[PDB]
Order: sequence, then C-alpha cells, then structure tokens
Amino acid sequence: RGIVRGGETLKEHRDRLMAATKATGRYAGLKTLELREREPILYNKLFSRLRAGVVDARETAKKIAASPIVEQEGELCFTLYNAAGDSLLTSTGIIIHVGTMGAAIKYMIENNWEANPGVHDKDIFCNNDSLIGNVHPCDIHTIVPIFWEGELIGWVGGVTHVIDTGAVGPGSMATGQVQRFGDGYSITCRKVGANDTLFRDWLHESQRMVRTTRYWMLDERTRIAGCHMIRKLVEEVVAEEGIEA
Amino acid sequence: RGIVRGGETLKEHRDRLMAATKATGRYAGLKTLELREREPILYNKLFSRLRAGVVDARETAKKIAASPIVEQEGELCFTLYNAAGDSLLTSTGIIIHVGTMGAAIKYMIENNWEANPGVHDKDIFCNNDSLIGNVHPCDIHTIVPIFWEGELIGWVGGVTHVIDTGAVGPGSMATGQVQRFGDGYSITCRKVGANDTLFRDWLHESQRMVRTTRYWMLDERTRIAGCHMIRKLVEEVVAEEGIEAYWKFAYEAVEHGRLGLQARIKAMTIPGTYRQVGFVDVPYAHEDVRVPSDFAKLDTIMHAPCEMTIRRDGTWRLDFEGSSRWGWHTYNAHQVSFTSGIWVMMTQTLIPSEMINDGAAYGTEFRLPKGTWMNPDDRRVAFSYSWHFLVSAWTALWRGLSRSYFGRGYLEEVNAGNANTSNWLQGGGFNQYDEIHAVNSFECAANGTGATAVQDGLSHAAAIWNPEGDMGDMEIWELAEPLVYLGRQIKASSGGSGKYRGGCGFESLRMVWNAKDWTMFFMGNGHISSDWGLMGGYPAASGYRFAAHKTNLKELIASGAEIPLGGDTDPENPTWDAMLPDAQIKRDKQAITTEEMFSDYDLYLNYMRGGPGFGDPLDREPQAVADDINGGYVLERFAGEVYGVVVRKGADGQYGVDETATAAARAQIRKDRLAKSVPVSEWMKGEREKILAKDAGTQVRQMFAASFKLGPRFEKDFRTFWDLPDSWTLPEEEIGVPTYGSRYSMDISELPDVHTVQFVEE
Amino acid sequence: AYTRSKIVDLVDGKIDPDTLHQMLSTPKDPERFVTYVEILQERMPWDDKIILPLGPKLFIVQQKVSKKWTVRCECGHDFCDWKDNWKLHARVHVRDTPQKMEEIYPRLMAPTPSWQVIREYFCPECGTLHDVEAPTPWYPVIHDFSPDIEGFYQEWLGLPVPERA
Amino acid sequence: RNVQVLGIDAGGTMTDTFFVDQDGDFVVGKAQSTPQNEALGLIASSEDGLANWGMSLHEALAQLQTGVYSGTAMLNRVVQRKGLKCGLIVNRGMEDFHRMGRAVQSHLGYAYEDRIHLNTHRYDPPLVPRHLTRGVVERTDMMGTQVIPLREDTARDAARDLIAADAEGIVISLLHSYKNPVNERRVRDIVLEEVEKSGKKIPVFASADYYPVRKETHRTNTTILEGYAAEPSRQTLSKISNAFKERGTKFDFRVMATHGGTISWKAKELARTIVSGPIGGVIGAKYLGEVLGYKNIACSDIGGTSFDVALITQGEMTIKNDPDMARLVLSLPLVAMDSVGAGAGSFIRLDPYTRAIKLGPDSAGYRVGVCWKESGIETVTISDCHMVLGYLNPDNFLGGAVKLDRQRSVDAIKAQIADPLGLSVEDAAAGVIELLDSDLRDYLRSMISGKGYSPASFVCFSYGGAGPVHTYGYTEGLGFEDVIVPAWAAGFSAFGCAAADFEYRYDKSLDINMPTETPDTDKEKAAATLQAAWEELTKNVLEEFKLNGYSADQVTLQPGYRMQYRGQLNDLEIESPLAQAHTAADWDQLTDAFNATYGRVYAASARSPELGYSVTGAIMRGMVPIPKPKIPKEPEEGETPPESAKIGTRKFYRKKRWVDAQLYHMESLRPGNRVMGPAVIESDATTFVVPDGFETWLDGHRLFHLREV
Ligand SMILES: Nc1ncnc2c1ncn2[C@@H]1O[C@H](COP(=O)(O)O)[C@@H](O)[C@H]1O
Ligand SMILES: [Mg+2]
Ligand SMILES: [Mg+2]
Ligand SMILES: [Mg+2]
Ligand SMILES: [Mg+2]
Ligand SMILES: [Mg+2]
Ligand SMILES: [Mg+2]
Ligand SMILES: [Mn+2]
Ligand SMILES: [Mn+2]
Ligand SMILES: [Zn+2]
Repeated sequence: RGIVRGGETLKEHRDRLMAATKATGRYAGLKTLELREREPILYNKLFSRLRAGVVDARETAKKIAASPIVEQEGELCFTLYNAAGDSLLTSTGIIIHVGTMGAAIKYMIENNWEANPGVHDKDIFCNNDSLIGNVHPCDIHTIVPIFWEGELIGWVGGVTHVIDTGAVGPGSMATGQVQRFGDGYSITCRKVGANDTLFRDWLHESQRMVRTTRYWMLDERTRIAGCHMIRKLVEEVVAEEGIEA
Repeated sequence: RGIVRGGETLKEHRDRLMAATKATGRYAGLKTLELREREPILYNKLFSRLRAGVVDARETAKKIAASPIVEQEGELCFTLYNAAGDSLLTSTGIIIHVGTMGAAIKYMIENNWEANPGVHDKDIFCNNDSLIGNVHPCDIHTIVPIFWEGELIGWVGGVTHVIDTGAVGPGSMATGQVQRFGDGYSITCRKVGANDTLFRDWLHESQRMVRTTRYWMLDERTRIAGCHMIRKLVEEVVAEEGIEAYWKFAYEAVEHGRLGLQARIKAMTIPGTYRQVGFVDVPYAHEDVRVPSDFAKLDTIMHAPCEMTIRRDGTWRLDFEGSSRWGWHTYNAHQVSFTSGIWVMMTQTLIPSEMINDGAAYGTEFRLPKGTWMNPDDRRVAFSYSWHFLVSAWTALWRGLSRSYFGRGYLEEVNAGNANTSNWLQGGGFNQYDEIHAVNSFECAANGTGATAVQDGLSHAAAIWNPEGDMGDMEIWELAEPLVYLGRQIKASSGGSGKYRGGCGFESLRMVWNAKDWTMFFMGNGHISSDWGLMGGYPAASGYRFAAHKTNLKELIASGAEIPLGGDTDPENPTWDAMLPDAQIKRDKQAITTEEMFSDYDLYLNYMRGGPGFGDPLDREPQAVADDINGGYVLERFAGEVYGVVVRKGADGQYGVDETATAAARAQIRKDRLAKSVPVSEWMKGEREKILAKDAGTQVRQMFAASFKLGPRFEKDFRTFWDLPDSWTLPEEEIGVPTYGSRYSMDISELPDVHTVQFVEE
Repeated sequence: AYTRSKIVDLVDGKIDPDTLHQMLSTPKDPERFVTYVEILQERMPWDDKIILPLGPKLFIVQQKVSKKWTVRCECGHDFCDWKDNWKLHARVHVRDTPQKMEEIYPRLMAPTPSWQVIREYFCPECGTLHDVEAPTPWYPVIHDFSPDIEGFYQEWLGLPVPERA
Repeated sequence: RNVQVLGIDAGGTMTDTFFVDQDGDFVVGKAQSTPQNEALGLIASSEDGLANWGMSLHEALAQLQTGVYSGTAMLNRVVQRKGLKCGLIVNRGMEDFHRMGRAVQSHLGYAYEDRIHLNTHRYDPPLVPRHLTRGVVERTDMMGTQVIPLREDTARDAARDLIAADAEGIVISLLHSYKNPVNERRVRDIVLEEVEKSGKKIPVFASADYYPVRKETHRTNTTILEGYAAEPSRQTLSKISNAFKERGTKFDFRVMATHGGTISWKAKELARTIVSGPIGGVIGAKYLGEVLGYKNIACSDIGGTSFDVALITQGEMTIKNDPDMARLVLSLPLVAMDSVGAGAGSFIRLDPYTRAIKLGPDSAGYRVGVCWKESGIETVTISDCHMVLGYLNPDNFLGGAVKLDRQRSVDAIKAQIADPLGLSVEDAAAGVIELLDSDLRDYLRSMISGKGYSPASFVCFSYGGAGPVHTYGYTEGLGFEDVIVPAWAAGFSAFGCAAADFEYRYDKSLDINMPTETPDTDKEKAAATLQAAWEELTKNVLEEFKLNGYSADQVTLQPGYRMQYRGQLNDLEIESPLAQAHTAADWDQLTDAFNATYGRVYAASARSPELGYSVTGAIMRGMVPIPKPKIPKEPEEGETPPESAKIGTRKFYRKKRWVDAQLYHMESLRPGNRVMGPAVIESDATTFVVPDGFETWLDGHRLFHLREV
C-alpha cells in the first residue's frame, strides 16, 4: 500500500497529477474548482487560517536565532505543500525557496525515498544540495511530512540562510574554491531525526563541519519550531473542518 | 538495561575495565588468565579459528574492489573487538587502523550513542573523522556491532584506503586546502544502514561528494563483506564452544598481548634513556604551491624529538616534549594516529610473534604535549597527508631500539629505520573511459628499508605503514590511470651509504595518454631526508621533481628521434633534457606542489625513496661496492669518495676491485678526515656565534621559536647546551612571517556535547 | 643457545640464511650477551674489560688499573667518563655547503644545507667514523644513550656489576 | 582381473605406478627412474606392479580405459634452480621489472609472524639475470592502440646481444601483448631470423603464444618457466605415449594440471603441468579425506629432490587465480600448495670460509649418493647420512634391486664433513639430519600460519617415498590433531591421479557487458554470444572423448561461465543452471544465479546489481564414470604384532645415543597393532622411522597414526 491518502505511492500520485496537467492545461486536471465555487465561505476560512499560520511561524520562530541575518533581517521562510510537493501557501521573506524545497520533495518522490529510507510520521529531513535545485549551501532546508490517520496528506518546509557552511572561503558568498570540492557541507535529503528527535551522529558531524557552530545550532532549532507549529495548525484545521474540505 | 552482555551500558562496562587496569597494572584487572591456564587446548582453538577468520576476510573480500590499491596492493584491514572497543585479533595489512577504529568505537561509548541514535543488531556505522583519531579522510571505516541472544558481545571493523574523498586537490594525499574546510568528505560515526541494508540518502550523498564514484562504491561493498563474514564466524564459534569461553577469551587475549610486550622488552633490550630526533620540510613559500589563504604561505620544518625510557620492570615511555606546532597544511595528526603508528613499528620488531592486538598499547606510556602537531588543539586543522610528518617522526625510534639490540648482541634485529614513504603521484580530470577521475599511485608502498648490523637493507620493498610491500603491475595501474609507462628502474645512489647500505628506492617515467582536462602534482620530502643512518651510516637521498610540458613527443616518436625511456639515472648529469629541446622542463627541489595542467605527451617522474645506512662506509666489503655498481645500486663516482674503494672496468664490461689501491685509498681517507675536521668544542664556539647573531633562514628560526613555546624543558636544554645569556630571546613574531594560530586555538572538545577520549599524557 | 661459531658468523656479517631466520623467528637465547662480549674481547688490541658495546668499533670499558669506566674506540683512544657524551670530545666535519653535500650525493638528491646539515664524528687517533647526525642548523649535539648498566647486569642478566671507581 | 585405470608419478628417484581394477582393488609398482627417457623406468615400474596380481604388462594394457601421467622433472628444475639458460626481451626502459620481483617476492611463502617481522624479508636471485635481459623500443596501450611504433633495429640488436651472451632460449614479453599481439609477434619473428643466421639451437617463447593474460610480472615469470623448466621435458610425453601404444594401449594419455583437473598430453603449454605430481597427491588426500571424514588436512611429501606442502580446509582445495609458488608470482590457476628444494638426495657441502653446513638446493636424484657405487656421485647426500645413522636398510633399497654400501657413506662423510668440523662420523650425520628436520618443520608450520591457523586445527598426512623417513621430525611438537602415514605412501601421487574424475574441460574468453535493466533484444544477443561459445567448446570436449573410444551419448556435459559486476578486476566461475541459452528470461536466470553465488562466496550485503554485469568467459566440462580406488576397511586384531612381522635389528643413532632399533615388515603388520620406538617399519619403496620417544598404531584402513610419548 502506498503512503498517500487513498493508497497511491508518492510517485503514483504525482505522476497522475502531472499527466492530467499536461493533457488538460489545468493543474491536476481541475476544470472546475468545487470547493471554491460551491463553498466560498469555507474556501476563504481555510485560506485565512493557513496563511495566518505560515506568516505567524516566520514571525515567531525567528526569535530563536542568535544570528541577526535570521532574527532581525528575517532571511527565513516557511511553506505548506500538498502530497505531490506543490506549494499551497507561504510566509513572505526568502520565497525563492518555495520552489527549491518543493523540488527537493519531488526528488524524494522520484527516487523512491518511500521504500528506503522510508517516509514516516514524525521524521525530520534536512537538505541543501544545489545539484537537485537549491540556490547555495548556506540556505538550509528542514522538511517534515504531515500525516492524518496514518496517511500522508502534505509536507512543511522551513529555510534559514546560515552564516557559513565550512567552504574554503570564510563567509556565505564565498570565494577560494572553484568546484563542489571545498564549496561547503552539502546534505542530500538526509533523514536527520525520527520521533521528533534529532539524531546525535548528525548533531556531532554537522556542528564540526562549520565555523559558526552556535549560530548554526540556533538556526536549526528555528527551522524545526516553525515546521512543528505549522504541522500542529494543519492537524487542528483538519479536525475542525474535516479532511475532505 | 544496558546493552552489553550482563546488563551494563557500554560506558559502565568500559569505565569498570579502565579503572581495574589503572589500579592493578594489568588489562581489566586480570591477575590470572583462567581460560589460557586451565583450558589451553580450547584457548588455542579459539585463537586459531578467529585469527584464520580475520586473515580470510581480508584475502577474500579484497577481490570485490575495482581499485588496485585494495584489490592488488592489499591496503585494507579487518579487526575483531571486545565490547569495550579493545582489539583481540587482526588481519595484516594497514594495521594502524586497529587503533583508529577502536578509538572510534570508544568515542561512541563515551558520547552515549547507546541512547541516541542507538546501537542495534544489524546496524551499519561508517566513519573517517580525523578529529577523533583517524589518519586521514581517505581511510574509510565500516563498523558493525556483534550480538548474542539480544546483547552486545563485540564489534568488527573494516577499513579500505579509497582513491579520493573530494578534497580541493585531486588525490588521496592532497594539497591545495590548508584547513578542514576543503580537506574531504568527513563522516563522524554515522549510522548508514539498518537491518543489513544501506540507506538511500547516504548512498546518493556520499557518491556525489567524491570524484572516483564507482571505485568508492566497490570499496564500500568490500568493507561490508568482510565485516559480515567475521560476524557470521563469531556466531558459529559461540554456538559451537559456548558464550562463556568466548567471553573469557575476549579479555584474556588483550592481557596476554601486554604480557608478551613486557617479556620481549626484558628479553631483547637494555634499561636506560635513549635520545633521538627527526625532521621534514614544508616549502610552502614557492610559487607552485597555490594555496587560497595568505597566512599559509611560508617555509616551515617539522621537529620531533623523543626521549625514550626503558625501565627495569619492562615498561617503557616515549616523551615528545619539544615538538613543533600544528600548521596551515595537510600534514597534521592526532594522538591516536601518532601512537597507533608506534604500535605498528612495535609489531615489526618487538612483538611479531606475540599476540597482535591492543595489549601492547596498554604496556607503553606516551607523552604528547597539547598543541604540538601530533596532538593539536584546534578543530580547523587539515589531515589529508598526515603521513608526511608521521613517517618522519617514527623513523628515529628504530635507532633507539637498535642501540639496545646492538649492545646486547641481537644484531639480527638492528634496523637503521624506515624510508620516507613518497613520492605520491596524484592528479585528476577525465580518464580513458571519459569519466571524472582521480589518481593516487601506491608505488610508494615499495620503498627502501634500513640496513641492519649484519646485512644491507632491501630495495623497493616496504613502507612503515605496511611491511608487505607491493609496487603493483604496470598493466594493472594502466587500467586505473590515463598514463603509460616509459620506464621502471632501480634508483641508483638512493640507499643510505654505510658498512651495510640502506635499500634503494625505484623510479618510473610516465607519459600522459588518453587523458582530457587533466592536472597533476607532487607530494614528498624535498630539502630534508627524514631518516638518519646508524653508528656511522648516512641518510638516504632526499627528493626532487622532474616534469616536462609541450614536449613535442608525438612528432619525435613519429620521426624516429631519441625518446626518454627508463629512469633518471644521474640527475646531476641527465640525458632526457637534451632530447626535448622544445619542452618547458621543471627540474628542481620543489617536491611539494598543487595541481598544474598537463596534456597528452607530457612527462612526470615518480621517484620512490631509499632507506638509511649502517656503520662506517670505510668498513664495507670492497666486492659489495663493485657488485652495487654493476647492479645499478650505486653510481661509479661515489665508490672512491664515500667507500674508499678503487674499481675498474674489466674486458667483460664488469667493474672489479683493485685490492691494493683500495687499502691505500682507505689509509689516506683516514688521514684526510683528521685533517679536515676540528675538535667539537671549536666547531661549537663558531655555531654558538651564529645562534647569538640570529644567522639562520626563517624556516630554522620559526621551528625553534614554536618548539620553545610548546616545550619549556626543550628551551631550557637548548640554552644550557649553547651557554646562551638571558638577554638572548627568539620570539616567533620577530621573524617576519605569518604566525596565525600561534596563540589562539579552539579544540573540538569545546563544542557542545563533545566528550573526547584520552589515550596519552598531554 | 646458538654455538660460538654462529655468533662469530653473525658479528662478521657471514651468517647463513637458515640460522639467521632461526635467530629472528624463535625466542631469544639468554646467553647471547656473555658470548657476544667474549668474542669482541678476543679481537681487541688491549686487555681492558668491555662492559657494553656502543657501536661496531666503540665500547664502554673498565680501565685495568684505575677501574674507572670510559668510552673507548677499538684503536685504544679513551674519549671521556662513561656518563658523559663521547661526541663532545671527538672531532667533527660539517657538510654545510652544496659542494660538500655533492661529494656524497648527486645534485638534486642531496639535502639543501640551509634546511639540513650532515655532521660526521671521528676518533681523533685513527679517523674511524662512529656517528653521522643530520639535523637543522643550530641543533644541539645529541647524547644518544645513557644505559642503566647496574640494572641490566643485576636484574636482567643476573650477574654482579663489574668493579667501578 | 579386468584392469581399468593407471596413475603415474615420474621424475623422482623412483617412478611409481598405481593400477585399479573393475572392483576398485589396487596395486602399486616401483622402479628406478630413467631421466634420459622416462618411458623405460615407467615400463619397468608397470611390470613390477602388475606382478603382484600375477599379471603381465601385455594382458593389462589392453584392458585399460584411461591413464593419467604426473611427475616432478620440471618442478625439480625450479626448486634446484637448475634450468635451461634463458635470456629475456622486454620493453626498453623496463629491463629491471623482472629482478625487482614487484616487491612482493621478498615476503611470499611466509608465516603470519614473518610477514610483519621486517628483517626476515629477503629476495631470491631472479630466474633471468640482468646481463641476459634486453629491451626493444615499443608501446601499445590497454586498448590495443599503438603509442610508440616498434623500432625493428632495436629488436635485432637485442637478439644479437643475447645470442652472443650464449643464451640457450629467448623469452619475449611486451606490455599489453595479450590485447594486441602484433608487435610482440614481430619481435619473435625477428629474433627467429637472427637465431637462424647464427646456426645455433635457441628456442623462442613469446608470452602471447603461451599465457595471453594481464599482469606482466605473473605472465613473464610463467613464460620464463616454459623455457627454463618445461622445454627440456618437451618430448617426454610423446615417448611415453609411443612406448605404451607399442605394448597395446588404446586410450589417450591425460596429465594433471595446476588447477586440479587433467588436460591432454598434446598440450602446447607445458608449464600448465609443472606441478602435476604434487597436485596428484592433493587430489589423493582430498579423496581419502572424503571417504574417512577428515575435513582439514595438511599434506606433506618428501622425495629425492623436493618437499611439497598443501592445505585442504573444510573439505575443499582452494583454487587461486594469479597465485604464487616457489616465491614466484605466476599466471596458472593453482590449488594452494608450495614446494622447496630439500630432499633425500640433497647434496651436503661446507662453506669454504665459515664451515657452515649447507643442504641442497640441488640433489643427486636417481643417482642417490656416494653409497650407490655405480652412480659416480662424489659429493655426500642426505641418503649417505641415512646409511650411517641406520634410518634405511642398505640391502632393501628398491626391494634390494639397487645395492648400497654403508662403508662408502662412512668414508665420504668422514672426509667431507666430519674431519673438517672436528666431529665423529655419526655426530656429523646426526647434525645434518637435525638441520633437515628443523628446516622441514619450519616450512610446514609457515604454510599453516600464513592462513592464520595453528597446526592443532589440522590432521597431517605424510607421504611420498621419503615422507615417512622424517615424519617424526617435521611434525615434532607442532600439536597436530593427528599425524597419519598411509601404507601406500610411495605411490600416493599416482593414487591421486587414478582417483581423479575422467573429465575433459575447455575454456574461451568473452566480452559481454550489460546494464542492470536493458531491453529484451540486448539480452537475446548476450545469450546467443554465450551459446555460440558453449557449442564450440562442446566440440572440443567430445572430440577428446572420441579419441578414448567414448561416443557423445556416453558423456555428461556441464556448461559454465565467468561473471562479475562491471568494472571489477576479478570474476566468479558459475555452474550453469541451463543446458543452453536463448531467451531474455534465460539471461535473467544466469544473472540471478551469479548474484546468489556472490552472496555465498562473500555476503548478501556485498551484492551491487546497480553496476551491471560482465561475462568474461565460457566453460564446458564433460565426464564419464570409472571405478575409484577402494579404501581398505578391515577389522582390528590385537595390539601385539605377530613374531613373524619382525625382521631383525639395526644400530640406530639419534640425540647422542646408539640403540638397537626393531625392524618390521610393513605389509606383515595387522590392523590394531602398536609399535613402540625405537623401530623402523620397512616396505620395498618406503621406510617409516619411529625413534625412541615415539609410538605408532595401525588402523583398519592401512593408515599408521604417529604419537609422541
Ligand atoms: N626401500 C626404499 N627404496 C627406495 N627409496 C626409499 C626406500 N625407503 C625410503 N625411500 C625414499 O624414497 C625416496 C625417493 O622418493 P621419490 O623421489 O619420490 O621417488 C628416496 O630418496 C628414499 O629416501
Ligand atoms: Mg686541520
Ligand atoms: Mg567537552
Ligand atoms: Mg617416487
Ligand atoms: Mg614426492
Ligand atoms: Mg629455513
Ligand atoms: Mg597465500
Ligand atoms: Mn542564502
Ligand atoms: Mn590511507
Ligand atoms: Zn680510534
């Protein structure tokens, strides 16, 4: 049985949606929008609550950080995705990562992360790999799947620009290296936690591959906070308005 | 409930064993060995089956690999550990990793891996982190726990040297980077699999962080095969002989090892104090060292003095007070790799017929002051070519031990020391299969060995890190490098002169062929020979570079013109250079470089070093000098000047000895030596004047200044020896070179939740 | 035990490969030291008693009349008291120029003398070369070995210490 | 009696034959070897063996279905370093590669302890000295592309240099000639032209014509042995084949090869049979071990010239590609064994300067020693020490057919060894035997320790004519589980040749490369390529069985292939689950069978299917049934030998004491019997020595068990 709600695998689900997009010229083959057209009050209520949720995650979680880049300048973003990795709503801030974090989710879909290492409720993924679409290594993604009654119904992504990733040059926009080798600590959709808990091998390794260790650590707690705030809000919205809507 | 058999946690178990070791002086407090003493037949059967198992894992699993470094040369090792991370038995091969993999297990123990991420049956761990003790990033460890009836009873470790780990420089022993940042993909005791299955996120990530992906993948399958072969064998042995007997052996075998070292020291050596030193060069000022950080651009020298004490009770102690500081290069080390290499040396001389495991480490005391290059105190240091310093410090310890052997009459055991293990031919770009690639030749697995008190050293034979030397087949290296051989020759006049001559090295001439977008570089000792001769013998020859660009060889080959082939027989009187009138030739002492563009038909000389000599060359058997000239071991012109032997070419083309003229030449050289020398007091007076005037190059002054700050006992010794006034001082800042890291440093143990394991006095 | 003949062949560098391998690969003969020193004693042109060999032609000896212990060359020359460094009383030749290095190595294979020098230490009577150091400029003369002779004789060999003034 | 199988062990001091009838009953023959023409001693050995059944050579030879030759003539040239004087032509600039020994030759054949103990490492002199080596200017790359065209004038000058240096054979080995042999074969043709102008008889050996496989060190050593060790035996097999056909045989001789299977006597590449004799011994040991339940066996054999050792572990011989033997890297696939120059004919000499005793490595061979007055041997041998000490009977050497004189051994040992050392004659001879026992003991121990074992994990089998003469000495204190001397020790290698399956095997290389998933057409094409090789190799196998009078319906065929993951340097031999291959599904079945075997050889987690597959070769074997030798199974009688088994006493010297050793006739002893040392148990072609401090007992399988007391 596939993990997406209804029993499709992640890849089966996305492939069906992309084929209908191509055949009809409308996203997912949606010729009409039933909820929007027939239930406009409920459509607007979901919009209002979920957009406020993502905005609030950015505004609140940034107070965790030690780095002024995140805490004062607001160079962070939180985004809500459907099961196929397409974004529904986002905070403002560094919103280029609406696309980069969705493309990372789609890489997991297309390369059968579902069968190994598995995508489980309360897992934590981390990613920054520019070979699968990211801007640069200093923009670190934390990605958490969202489940309802044992099936996957979406994902949430959070990004922070960190001060450094241990490239040859000391800075975010570094010079010195001329290739990937020396361009910084590069993480490819790694499972870095389970049961809402970060793995110690990840913690020890990551922290010694950068210069600005303490700043790195608090940027990570910033991303996990906002991801979990949004997961909780989605669970509440579904409980109150029903999964079908 | 803790996971170790009996219910202790990993940390509780190890702490109990270390406390008993400290209180009693015996490993684990074992005052008697019950299994060994009361059940000798069963003890020997476990020894035989398990030692054969680890030997078989190495011999069999290496046939998986695509890289000739693993498959032909055998640069891999498999080791069986008890629950506390102490080794019981090992295969041969790169056995420095007996210590590095045990220290990685002890890091997991000490940092509560048991609680997170957990240590479960059928887990797979991977590790290469030099901050917790490894040699360098290219030595990759796979570590698997061993369980019996749901509790942990041991571990198995397997290591392979891989071609590259995606450092700035393309090779294993890379230059270009000056810090951890760019020193290669570094993995800290990562859980990379469970239920005997590797995780896909690990597979995708690891494979794109290296150049030599396919070679990397098969080296990984090599390590997992051997680990699982050994796990299965341990399960069978326990099933057949019972867990109680195995559980006794797993600690008794270590104490048996310690007892073996103590007995060998008392049988072979002499109690006393032995003093010796080694050095090597770091010529980073040269324009062909293109490093990206200006604070790294300077010439320095490694300093490694050692005070060795052998006690009446058969214990011994090695103290490296006075050593130089870590630096901005790839030659730094760690207390674990430094002391594990001394253990490797011990296996080749003191304990080859005893138990080969961690017991001998428990029988040795080490002092490595914190902040020296062998025990650094800064988490930014680079390690890719750790060996440059390591092999240059260990060679002096052979000389100390050999004085004990010589004094006692065990002349068969004397050895003047190990060669510097270099050059390392390296480079990268596109290969003959049109794929991204890197090369790292293991021809310098086969260097000269030190002379003995009874016979000459062996030429092109071994390395300190693996005594089973192998140069590989030319036809096999040609499958793994876009290069072709134009020569392979014994290296004349490389072995250190003496009554007994050190082993010669060898050399190969390469032409670039079927490469695209290609670079190469050199790495080895240049200005300084690290080894010294013993009791009158001389050091081996030092290093140099030969490379040629824009050679025009395509047209020279086609036109029937003379072409360079063989070795660079006499680099003072070369023949190749005149054959290449249009080439850009680099022929100089710069034995360290960063990557430079090469094209098809360009040339590169790979030169492997010789080993040190023994005794006064004036006592060498004259026929052995003539044999050496005829055999290509020694150039003719040194027979007279070095050995006092007069040779002449006979009708058959062979050199023969003039015995009368040789006796006269040797009598005359004795008089020459008296006439040209001075009393040591007189020479000391003149050298002291230069010290007072600060008359030496910046590289010499920086070495003393840095050594003085880390080693006040050494500064006191130097001042006393040279009778220097208190008004004379040598601060590093007055030299005029960069001194970043001389005062400010931050150790890995300063980061949150990091607990380091202590193995030495510091 | 090995025969006296085989230990003679070992000292001369003429030992056969089977005996040499046996010596290397089996537990040591405790009798080696006493036989070794007796063989060396018989070759010396003086009758003062060897206490410990330091090199092929260099020894700690007991003076026949005074019973002091000195470092001595095979030719008979006494350098100093056994606790002092014999090198401080020797003659030295220092190779600290490229010409001097090129007498004993080819150019390019030679060490560079502003980084490493070669220091040759001779007996002042016969010109025997007893040691070659290869350190940096400015490096102290090395005191190679201070043996615990009392401990060696009494505790490891089970022999009394020879008479000493 | 209907006699069906003949096995042979030639080239030693004594030639042994082993005959098996339709019921599995056997007899063993012996005669003196005749190295000028081995057939003469072989016929005499055959008549001696068949006389035990009251049968003539004429009667039996007509009935034989197969015969397998083995011997030591070629091996003896290797271990003594007494071969044809070969020169070597390689690439200019790489003349040194042979003598460098790839470094690895300084530590081959060593114990675990000696591998790490650096000062024990040592190079033996090269097969071809540097002054008999020259180089031609040429380079061909790994693809077969010419980088540097052959300069033919340099090939001519190389040839003339080696002819003027009096080379008796010339070997040619150029880099990657196995891939593109054009340049190496042109150098061969030019060398042949210069030899023709010289008028001298100098055979030429190009590596590509004999051993066309990668690794120049391995290939060049092997091609050298073809000239150095094999060439002087080139005509032996055709002389044997003719002598036997004249006397009525109808089968085609087979010969035991390095890999433990047999090949045709017509093989061009003779070094494939360089250890035929010792390999026959291992096959024998494996068969005996299977019948009686011995899984871990340390094989050990002394003859006139060599001591051979091999390990069987968990019932398997371990066949190694690119092996080593006699401290030489080689290209012949080899069951794990080794051999050294130490035997009962080894010469004893004093070093002129040190007076050290030196044993071998050369031997008197069939000439025995000074004790055989008609030999013309002047230098004492180990056999002369056996005479002095009472190890062997002067009056029962080859059953009394060769008369030995102990007084000649006494006089010669006195003049050559004892008087110069200041020793009595018996102390000089005893000292020689102490050195031998210790050398052999260390060699056996080292083979076991090189695999990581202790001797306690093994049972030792001791065989060959001279094996039982020194078993007491070379196993002393090693702690073997048991130590076993078969009563048929002298014919043990001939026994193994007779117990070999009647099998012919042919191989062919291939180059099929396949991604993990490919369309069906690619799989069909791969299958067809393999099928075509199987059809060709099937003709070669069946043609050989036809020459032995077996038609195709009597032969059982077993196809095989060599497979690996792409990019690997090594492959695995897989037995095909299909008799033929055609479909895409067939190809998938062959790749599945490889993955499963790889999991068993290594581990399940080592499999790497994501890299794809390469098939590197095809194999076909064919078999027909023959009777195996029946191992005796008699019931035990008492502990006391019958009085009629005693045949006198002889003065016997060991550890500074003369004793009266009790002599027994081996074949008169009964199952159950125990014999306490000092004793000598004598047959007509072997002698089992049991000194004071040892004891033996005989089982129902005609195996003696040796113990320390
Ligand atoms: N009665 C015997 N006749 C001949 N050889 C014997 C006898 N007993 C033992 N041998 C040994 O068998 C050896 C010949 O072995 P091989 O070279 O295998 O034929 C001789 O060198 C003898 O030492
Ligand atoms: Mg003067
Ligand atoms: Mg700490
Ligand atoms: Mg025989
Ligand atoms: Mg034999
Ligand atoms: Mg031997
Ligand atoms: Mg082997
Ligand atoms: Mn950014
Ligand atoms: Mn390595
Ligand atoms: Zn003197």
